[PDB]
Amino acid sequence: LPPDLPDLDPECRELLLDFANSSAELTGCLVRSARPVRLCQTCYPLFQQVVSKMDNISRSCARSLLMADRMQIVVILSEFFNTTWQEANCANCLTNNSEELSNSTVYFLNLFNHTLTCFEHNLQYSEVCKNCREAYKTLSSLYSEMQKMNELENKAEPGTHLCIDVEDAMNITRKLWSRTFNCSVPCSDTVPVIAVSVFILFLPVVFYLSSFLHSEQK
Amino acid sequence: DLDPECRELLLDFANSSAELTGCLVRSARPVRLCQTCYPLFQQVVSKMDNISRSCARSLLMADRMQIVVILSEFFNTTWQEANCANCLTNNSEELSNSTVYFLNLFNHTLTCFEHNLQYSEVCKNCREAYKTLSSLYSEMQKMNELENKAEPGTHLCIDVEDAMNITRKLWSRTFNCSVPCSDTVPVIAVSVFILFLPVVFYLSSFLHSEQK
Ligand SMILES: CC(C)CCC[C@@H](C)[C@H]1CC[C@H]2[C@@H]3CC=C4C[C@@H](OC(=O)CCC(=O)O)CC[C@]4(C)[C@H]3CC[C@]12C
Ligand SMILES: CC(C)CCC[C@@H](C)[C@H]1CC[C@H]2[C@@H]3CC=C4C[C@@H](OC(=O)CCC(=O)O)CC[C@]4(C)[C@H]3CC[C@]12C
Ligand SMILES: CC(C)CCC[C@@H](C)[C@H]1CC[C@H]2[C@@H]3CC=C4C[C@@H](OC(=O)CCC(=O)O)CC[C@]4(C)[C@H]3CC[C@]12C
Ligand SMILES: CC(C)CCC[C@@H](C)[C@H]1CC[C@H]2[C@@H]3CC=C4C[C@@H](OC(=O)CCC(=O)O)CC[C@]4(C)[C@H]3CC[C@]12C
Repeated sequence: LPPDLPDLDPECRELLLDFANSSAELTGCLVRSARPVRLCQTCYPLFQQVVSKMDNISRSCARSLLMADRMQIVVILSEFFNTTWQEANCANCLTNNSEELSNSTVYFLNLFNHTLTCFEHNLQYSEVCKNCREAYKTLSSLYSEMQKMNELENKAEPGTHLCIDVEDAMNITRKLWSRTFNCSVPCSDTVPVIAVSVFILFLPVVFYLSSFLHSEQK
Repeated sequence: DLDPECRELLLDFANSSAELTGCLVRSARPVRLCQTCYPLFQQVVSKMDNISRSCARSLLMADRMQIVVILSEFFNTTWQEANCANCLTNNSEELSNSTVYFLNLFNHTLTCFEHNLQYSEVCKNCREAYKTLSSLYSEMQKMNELENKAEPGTHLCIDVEDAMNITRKLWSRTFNCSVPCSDTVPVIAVSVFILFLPVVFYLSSFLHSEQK
C-alpha cells in the first residue's frame, strides 16, 4: 500500500509525534499557570517550541499532515495556541524571546513581589495602609506608565491590554489594597457639593419666575 | 495564590488536558480521534465539572483570560465539530455497533488492497468488498440524519468519514478501479437532435408566414 493514505510516512510520524509532546507540554503549562496567571512568563519557551515545530511540519510533511483531513488537528490546535498568545497579549512583556520588555516587566514583577512582601508581615489590615503606602503607589504609577507606553511604543489600539500576568498582578494587589485592606481613602467632599449643586439648580427657578413676574408686572 | 485543595482541581485538570492534547495530535494523520481517546475527553469534561462542583470562583472567572474556560471550550468545539458523538453510543463509554462494524469492514476492505498488489486484481478480487463498505457508509449517512434529526447529510464521525475518504481515494484515484460507463455517441445524437428542433420551429414559422 502507498505509504500515505493507510499509514504515516516514516518521516511524518516522527514530525507529528514531535509536535505532539510539544503541544501536550504547552497545554499542561498553560493550565498550571492559569491561577495566579504566570502565563507569558512561564509558557514563552514552550510556545516558541510549538511554533517552531509547526514550521518544521509546514516546511517535508505539510501535505500529509496539514490539510489531509476535513478536520485539521494541527491547524486548529496551533491556531488555538496562537489565539491564546494574542488574547493574553504575551507579545508585550516579551521582546523577541527576551523575558522582559526593555526591563519593564522584570522591574514590575520585582516591584510586585516587593509590594506583596508588605502585605504579609504588616498584618500581625491596619498597619499595611500607612506603613508602605508609597510602595503600592510606586507599583501603581509604573503600571500607568506601561499603559501610555503600550499606546506609544506598540500603538495597536487605545484600550489594548498588557501581557496578562502583568495585568493580573495589578488586579491581585488592587483587590488586595482597596478591597480587602480598605486602604483607599477618597476625601468625600459632600456638604460643599450639596450647597453648590442646590445653588446652581435654583438658578433656573429664579430665572423663569423673574421672567414671568417681570412680564406680568409690565 | 490558591489554597492547596484548590491546587488539586487545577493540577489534575492540567495533566488531563495535557494528555488529551497529546492524543489529539498523535491520532490526527490517520484520523483515529473519536476512537482512541474518547475516554480522555470524558475525563477532561468530568474533571472540569469537579472544579465547578469548591474552586469555581478561584479558577473559572478569576481573571480576564479564563484559561480553563477557553481550553474546555476548545476541547468541546473539537469534539462537537468532529461529530465524535456519532462514533460512540448514546451512553458513550464504547464505540457504536455500527461504527465498530464499519471499522472492521474498513480493515477487511483495506486487507485486499494490500493482498492483491502483487492493480487489475484489486478491481476484481474484492470489488464487492469496497461496494459493501460504500453501501454501509451511505446507510449511516441517512441513518445519522434521522438519529439526530439533522436536515442535511453533512458530517459523520471523523474516524468514519476519514476511513471512507482513505478508501475512496485509494480506489477511484490510485487504483482507478472506478470505471463509469459513457455513451458519447448516443448522447451527442440525441442532444444534437433536440437542439436542432428550435431551428426547425423558428424557420418553419417564419417561412409559413412568408408564404401568404
Ligand atoms: C432647590 C431645588 C431647585 C434643587 C434641589 C436639589 C436636590 C434634589 C439635590 C441637589 C444635591 C443633591 C445631593 C447631592 C449628593 C448627595 C450625597 C449622596 O450620598 C452620599 O452621601 C455620597 C457621599 C460620597 O460619595 O462621598 C446622597 C444624596 C445627596 C444627599 C443628594 C440628595 C439630593 C440633592 C440635595
Ligand atoms: C431631573 C431634572 C433635574 C432634569 C432637568 C429638568 C428640570 C431642571 C427642568 C425641566 C423643566 C423645567 C421647568 C419648566 C418651567 C418652569 C415654570 C416656572 O414657573 C412657572 O410655573 C411659570 C408659570 C406659572 O407661573 O404658572 C418655574 C421654573 C420651572 C418649574 C422650570 C424649572 C426647571 C425644570 C423643572
Ligand atoms: C445542430 C445545432 C443546432 C446544435 C449543435 C450542438 C453542438 C455544438 C453540441 C451538441 C452536443 C455536443 C457534444 C456533447 C458531448 C460531448 C462529449 C465531450 O467529451 C467528454 O468530455 C467525454 C468525457 C467526460 O464525460 O468527461 C466533448 C464535447 C462533446 C463532443 C460535445 C461537443 C458539442 C456538441 C456536439
Ligand atoms: C444553446 C445555448 C448556449 C443558447 C440558447 C439560446 C439559443 C438556443 C436561441 C437564442 C435565440 C435563438 C434564435 C432566435 C431567432 C432565430 C431566427 C430564425 O430565423 C432566421 O434565421 C430568420 C429570421 C429573420 O429573417 O428575421 C432561426 C432561428 C433563430 C436563429 C433562433 C435559434 C435559437 C436561438 C439561437
